[PDB]
Formats: sequence, C-alpha cells, structure tokens
Amino acid sequence: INFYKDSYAASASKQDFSQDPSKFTEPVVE
Amino acid sequence: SVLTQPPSASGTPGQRVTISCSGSSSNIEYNYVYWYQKFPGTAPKLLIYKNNQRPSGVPDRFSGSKSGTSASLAISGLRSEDEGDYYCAAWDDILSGVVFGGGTKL
Amino acid sequence: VQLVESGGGLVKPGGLRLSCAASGFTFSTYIMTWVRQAPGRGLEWVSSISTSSVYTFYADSLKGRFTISRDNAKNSVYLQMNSLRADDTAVYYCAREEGFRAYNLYWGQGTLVTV
Amino acid sequence: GVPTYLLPGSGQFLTTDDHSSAPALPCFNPTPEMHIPGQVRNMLEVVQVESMMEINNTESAVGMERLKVDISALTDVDQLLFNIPLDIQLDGPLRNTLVGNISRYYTHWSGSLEMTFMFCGSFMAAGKLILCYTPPGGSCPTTRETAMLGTHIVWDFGLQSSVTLIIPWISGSHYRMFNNDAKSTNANVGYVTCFMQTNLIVPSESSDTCSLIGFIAAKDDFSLRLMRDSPDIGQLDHLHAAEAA
Amino acid sequence: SDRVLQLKLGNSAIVTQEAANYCCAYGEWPNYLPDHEAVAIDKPTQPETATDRFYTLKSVKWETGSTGWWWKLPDALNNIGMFGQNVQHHYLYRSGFLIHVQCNATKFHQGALLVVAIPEHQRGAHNTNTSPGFDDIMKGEEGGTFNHPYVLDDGTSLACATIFPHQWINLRTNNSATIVLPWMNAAPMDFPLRHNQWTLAIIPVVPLGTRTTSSMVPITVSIAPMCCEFNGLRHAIT
Amino acid sequence: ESIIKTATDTVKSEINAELGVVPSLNAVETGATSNTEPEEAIQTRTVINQHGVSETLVENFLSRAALVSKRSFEYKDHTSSTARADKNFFKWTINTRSFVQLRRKLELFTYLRFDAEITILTTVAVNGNTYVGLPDLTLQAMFVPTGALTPEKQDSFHWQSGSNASVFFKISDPPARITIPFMCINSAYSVFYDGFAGFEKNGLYGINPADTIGNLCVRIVNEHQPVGFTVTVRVYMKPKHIKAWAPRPPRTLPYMSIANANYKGKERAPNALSAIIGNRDSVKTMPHNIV
Repeated sequence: INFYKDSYAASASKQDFSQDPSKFTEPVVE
Repeated sequence: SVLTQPPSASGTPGQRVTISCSGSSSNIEYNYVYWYQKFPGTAPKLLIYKNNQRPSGVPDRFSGSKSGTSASLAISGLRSEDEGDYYCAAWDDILSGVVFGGGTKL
Repeated sequence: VQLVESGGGLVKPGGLRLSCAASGFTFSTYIMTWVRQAPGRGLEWVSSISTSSVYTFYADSLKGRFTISRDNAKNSVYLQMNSLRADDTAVYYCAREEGFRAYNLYWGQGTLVTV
Repeated sequence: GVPTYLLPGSGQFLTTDDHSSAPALPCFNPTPEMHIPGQVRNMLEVVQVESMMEINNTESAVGMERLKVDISALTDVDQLLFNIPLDIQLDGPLRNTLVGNISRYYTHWSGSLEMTFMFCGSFMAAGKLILCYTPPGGSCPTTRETAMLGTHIVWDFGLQSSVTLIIPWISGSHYRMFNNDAKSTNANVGYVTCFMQTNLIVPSESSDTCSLIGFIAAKDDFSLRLMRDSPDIGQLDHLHAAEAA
Repeated sequence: SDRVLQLKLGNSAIVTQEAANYCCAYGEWPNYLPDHEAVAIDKPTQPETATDRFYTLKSVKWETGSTGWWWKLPDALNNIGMFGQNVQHHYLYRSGFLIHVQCNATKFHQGALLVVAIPEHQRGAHNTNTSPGFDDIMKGEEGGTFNHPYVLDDGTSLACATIFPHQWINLRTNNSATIVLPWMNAAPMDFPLRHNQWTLAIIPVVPLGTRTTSSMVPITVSIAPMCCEFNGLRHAIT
Repeated sequence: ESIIKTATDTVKSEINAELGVVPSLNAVETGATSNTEPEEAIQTRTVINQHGVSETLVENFLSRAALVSKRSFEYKDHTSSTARADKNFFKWTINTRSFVQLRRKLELFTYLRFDAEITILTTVAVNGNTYVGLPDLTLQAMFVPTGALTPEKQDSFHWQSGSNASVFFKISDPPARITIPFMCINSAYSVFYDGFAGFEKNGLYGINPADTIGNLCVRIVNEHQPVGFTVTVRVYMKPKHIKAWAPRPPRTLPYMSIANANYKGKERAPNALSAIIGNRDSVKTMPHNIV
C-alpha cells in the first residue's frame, strides 16, 4: 500500500535474490 | 597497580607461617599469582604457580592460595633452609608488565 | 633449560649489552624476560620480549634507557642498557616464561652489572 | 464513510514494520546511481570468504602472534599439535572471523564449514600433517589413532602450501542454535585436531620452527536465521562527542 | 603459466618468474569515465603513456620487530613525474592503480606478507579522543608504519582483512604480489590532495626467519596509475 | 550474477583414485578462497537443500529501526535556568555513530545508499512527590539542513517553518514517522572517509559534511506549565531501499568517540588490544565434555 507520490516513501525491497560471490571469493584473473 | 607484602614473617621453630600478597583488579583479581623464593646468591626459585600449583621438585609444603584478592603462601616446617626472601609476582594489565611484592621471612 | 648471561662493570653514565644465550629448547616459542636484583632492594622485573620480537614490555621505572632484543637464529637475548646510573647496579637474570605471563620456571645464573 | 474497527496492535511501533511512511521532502530527486565496485546484496556472499583463525589464544601470544601456530621437529611420533574449538556461536579461535562475526548476528545456522591451512615455512622444509574432524558426542581426541577415525585429510607440504579440511554438515536437525551452552546437543559441532603424520624435517640452515596460518570460511550451502543484537559490541555510557543531543 | 607474468605499462615493464596470479579488485578492470556518469563538463586531459606507467617507491626493509607499512593512494604518487605534475595542475582526477609488491629471499627463508588494498582506510589513534592529524595521514612517497597492525590501526580485525583485495607473499611459494584496483569512490572524480581512495598495506603476519647468514631483505612497491583522467586545469599548488 | 533463493544441494560422491587431480590442495597466496567442494573431500549423499537465504539479504540485515538519538530535557520555566541546558527544545545533528549497535552494523560496508525512516517517540515524567498527572503536549520536529541556521529559543520566529520540513505530533498519539530520502551529493554515503573535508589543511579527519543528513530541532510547542516535567525524546532510524558496497572487517575494539575511529581495547581479553579472543591454557586445550 503506497498512496504517496514519492517513490522513496515505499516500503523496503525484500526481493533482490541476485548475488555474485566470486566478486570476493575468486577475484583472480582466471 | 602495586602488590603489597608484609616485610617480615617471623616464627621459625617449626610452625606454619603465612605470607600474604595484596593486589587490585589490575593484577591479582583476574590474573594468576606466582610465588618465588630468593636467596642472596641464587636465581629466584618458583614455588607456586597459577595460585595453587607446585612445580616438580617442590615438596608438599608451600600450599599457596587466593581468595579474589589477598593471595597467601603457607609454609609448614620453618626449617633451616626455609630462611629466605619470598616474592609475590603477577602480571598487571594496567601497567602491561610484571609486578613483584617483596618480603623476607625470618 | 639452560641460560647463560654475559656482562658487568662500567662507569656511571655509560652503556652495555648483556647477551644471554639459551641452548636446551626451541627458544622461538617462549617469551624471555630480564629481572634485576639490585642489592638492598627486592626483585623487580625489567623487560620482556615476545617470540616474534614485535612486542616489548619495559618496566615503567626505567623509562627508555633499556632496549630488549632477541635473535631466534642464535638463540640469544640482549638488553643494551643505555645511559646507565649508579641505581642500575644489580644482578641481572634472564628467565624463560612457561606459557603464562610472570610464570618463570628456568632462570639464568645472573650477571653483576656494577655502575 | 467506511465502517472500520481497530485491531490489537494498533498504534504500536514494531521496529520491523515494513510499511510506507510520509515523504519529508516532496519532489526530491536523488543523485543518479553509478557503478561502484564490490556491491553486496547477501551477507552469505561475505561469510564465504576465508578469514584467519586465532588458534593461538595463549597468553604467550600477543597481537599478531595469535594468528599463527608454530610447528617444530619432534622426537616422538604421532604427536598432537593443536586443537580448534568449533564453537561458532561462542568465543574462541573462530569468533573474530567473517563467518563467525556475521553468524553471531543470528541465532541459527546450517551448512558446511571450510577450513584452510597455509604452510608458511621454508622451501627446504618438509612434513606431513593430518587434520581431523570429530563429530560431537565424546572427548577431544588426544591420540592420532583416535582422531584418524573421523573426517580427516593427510597432507604433505609441497608447491601447494595450502590444504582444505571440509567440516561437513553432520547434524540431526536442519539447524544448530545458540543458547550459551557449549555442551548442548543442539549447539555442539565437534572438534578439530591436528597431529603430526610423519614429522617436520628442516635443514640446519632453515629456521627449525615453522608456522601454519589457519583460515575458516563457509560453503554455498551455508545459511543463517533469526537475527540478534551481536554480543560483540556494547556501551555502558555515551561516547565522547555529544553534540548537541 | 600463472607463475610467469609480464606487465607492460607505457615505457615500463615488469617481469616476474615466481608469482601466483594477479588480483582484480572486486573482479573489475579500470576504465575511463563514461558519458552517462560524467559530471564535469570540460574536456578531460587523459595523459596515457605519460601517467599510465609504473612508479617505484623507496623500498622499505623488514627485520625482526617489523609491524607493517602502508601507503595512501594517490598521495604516494602526488609528486612523481607527469602524474604528480597533472595532479598539481588539475582540480579533479580519476584513476585505477596496478600495484606490484616485490620481495625476494632465499629458499632457506620463512615469512608471509599480507598485501591488502583497503578502500577508505580511515585510521584511528590509540588512547586518544583527538582525531589523527594531517601529518599523521599524509606521508607521501615514504608512507608510514603500523602502530597496532593487529587491529589494522582502526579498531577492526586484521584476521578479517581478507575481504579487501589482497594477495600473500609467502616466501616458499612466490616473491611478488599484484592487485589491480579500479576507481573506488562515491563520486566520479575527486580532489587528489585531500582524500585517498586506497591504502596499500603490507603486513608481516609470519615473521621473516632463517638460520643462514642474514641479508637485508627489502620490500619494494611499484604502482602504475591506470586510465588517468584529469579535470579542472588551473595553476599548480605545492 | 545469479539468483540464489535457497542454499545449494549436495550430490552423491564416490571413491576417487585421481592421479594428477588435487581438489583439496589450494593456493591462499593467490587471494582466492579455496574452491574445494564437499563432494571432493568426502563421500557425500544426495541432499536437496531447502534452506532460504532471505534473512541475510542486506535489506533484511540493515532495515531495522534502531535508536540513533535519545535526549532528555526539562519542560519548565527557564527564566533563572542559566546554563547550556536545553530550555524547552534541543538541536541534534543527525548521525548514526552515537549508539554502537547500529554503528557497528552500518560500518560493515564502505558505501551505503539508503532512505532513512525516522520515528520519534516522546515520554514525559513529573519532576517532584506531588504527582498530579501527565500532560498531552504537542511537539514540533523541524528538519533543518546541516548548513542552515537553527532556532535559538523555544518561542523563536524560526519555528514558523516556511520551507523547512516540519512535523507536529502529540505525546498521546502513535510515534511520529517520516521518510528522509537519499540526500547525499554523491551516489552513496561514505561510512568511511580517509580525507579532510576542507582545503586549508585543518579540517576534521574522517567526516565529510556530504554524508551528514541535517539537524533535527525538537521543541515543545506548548508554553510552560505551573509545575515542571522532564521530557525524553527518542529517535529511531530504519534504512530502506539499501545498497551496500565493499564490505569491511567488523569493529572489534569498543568505540571511544563518535567523531573518529580511535581505539582503546578492554583492560583484558576478550576485545583487548593485546588479545581480541579470550585466552585458553594451550593450543592443545579444549573446553569439552568428558563423559
């Protein structure tokens, strides 16, 4: 339920299930 | 951050004397108390470590104990060899070093 | 297990090194300390040095005149007392800590440094 | 109008509301979002990174010296080198790691742990070790014949100076929890012991004492539940600067 | 294979025969600022071969007692060659860095150096509420040493410094470590004289040890700036 | 990238007599975390894992209302109350560094872009015996940017709030709640800043004004009563629409200040400068169960 005219007034975004752990676990150039 | 010992512990006919050590939360309350004997020409000799334990070679004498603070060393026999200068040592967290007390037993 | 010191006897404001040597153990796993006797005064701990030689402890009485060292390759430990005083006349023993702070079970014989 | 009635929980401030609130600044345009390296969307990405274990909890180890254990040449066979208390939700060699720190924000955990050891001795130094994992139930193995019966790996120092000991998820439940009890059945994970497989043989021109560095991570089957307030921080008073409220 | 590596930047080249790999910070390669991310409307300079090239620092050495060394970027390069000239004459800069640490010893030596690149390593003081002063952070081509490398000099943990872009120099395995850093900042460009994006720390987690005859073992740092752009040209500052 | 909603499944494994292959041998010196799979270190069974990963999302991990400010002041007649005291209002520079739970949780990243949800909770208490009752007072919280001048008195003409965002609320009502957007002049906030905010070599180290949101001027709109009260205002912050970049090692030593990362450990372990982890007897000591 969002009846405000601003987008940042919306509720939290709990549906971002993308991830890249190789960004930290294998940052090697292989 | 100071250990405090009685200067003299008399009573040497064969009694059981008690040597005491006064500390604070810096040294004795949370750290182990160690007891060394010292003779005027020999390196210091550990008698009690971790408040009650004796090394291998120390007789069943020299009990040693601690009650929150006020560590106590108890010797039973007061023999001719027992005449020495006993020290209470412990590590101090404020000073970040070791502190001795200093007390000669007669 | 075996410790031997080396030093003593010099003028008032000079300096010297004590250079203890250990033989009966690894020596790269223990914390080595120095302790002076200071005749008339009781035992007082002087300094300590950790195995990695990164941490030194330096009893506060002596301000910056001492600099404890260590050499795990030669199994030796040094003091390098600087700007001596007559108050620094003592017998200096080197000890080996036994896994806990202030827990010394093996001591050197002691070297008398007279100022 | 609409006929309504209020429910229990009306006008309450739950700190986990997830509602929409009133915009204080209308028609505000935020700064355009640009690409920054290293974006995180799940803390499970973070826990999967290796992190040094403080296996040298001894008072004889100061500062950095607590992050490595020293191996020596022994004159007896099958000797134990060190232990690792596997208590994740407690204080120990695993508390100040990434996996440990992030997990102590949560109550439950599941999944396999990753234990890596790097040999940081000389090139001319050789040896074989055996890193064992014991499931819960008994005492920590003090002999190698008792430890070899669990999950172990024998590894020989060589060009690859690192080996991995997988601590598998061997539990009865889906999750393990925290209740401050170390010997609880829902909390205890078991032990990790290292023994000498053969010995550490170094030449007379290499340093006779050589070091291991232990690392701990989590695999991609690891998970966490029921966020906490992290017993790893706390204040008994206000901090230095109080301006102006 | 992964042990032999040659890096050629501008008129400078580095060859290494005992290597491990090189690291790309967060798996990203430096680039130039694109048009959908630009803010400054004047034409950038982009001196490519004059600035994108390896610069070598003062080659610290480590004995028994070493706690570690750090250098702030671009502060460590703000007075070296044409890069340090473009920095003094321009108001904004933007650069990635190619860092190469060298450390050689014999096959009878121990030691493990942790080479970490920390983004925005805000430092702290010890037993003081007063913040660190200007001369405490801005050291230049010579850098500084760690007071307490155990906490990374900010109250954090050195054990967990392995989420930062890092490599190890284990003397029994390799003698060099290479990390490629992209632009890490909240802004597209920045004033190079009042802010550092990166801090390169080298920490001796395992001490240097051997029973052979002792030599001086220096640790050398080569840094190449990558894809440098400069904006806001005016006179030079000292 | 990849969408991971549950934890990953395990596959059945067999005996390996692999020559030339070493899954458990790795290279920490490259900077890469070991890619040894459990199927390559032991013999596994087929496990279909159904454990979610929702509760560790940085949106879940960070979007929780936390106490950022707690200020008490006196609601009385301040004619002879000469001090730096808060007469009938206070000013607060919005920061997330005064309370250590949210500070340590936020300082796990280098940059953070979020919208702030601010909740104000006010309680009142009689000063004294002679209890007669608690009043339903109206308060005003005016949001003033960091580089703007704030009221100097409770009956100031600055509270008229032409274009300053202001909210009036009662004590007897639910807590006040507004959303503050992502206000930074950059694309993310800088949780850490190894720079100085000025040009003249003497600015503060570690704080740039680009990352502070603003001031919060709270007053009691009512005029004072014949008797005195003490009024406590608690502010709560809840980040939403969060983006996190470049994770950092957690703070191990206790915080000393809100202005800097200055460190002094605890007297003894745990969390001391000498020792972060509590000590044990030896490396062969295990606080374990016997029988």
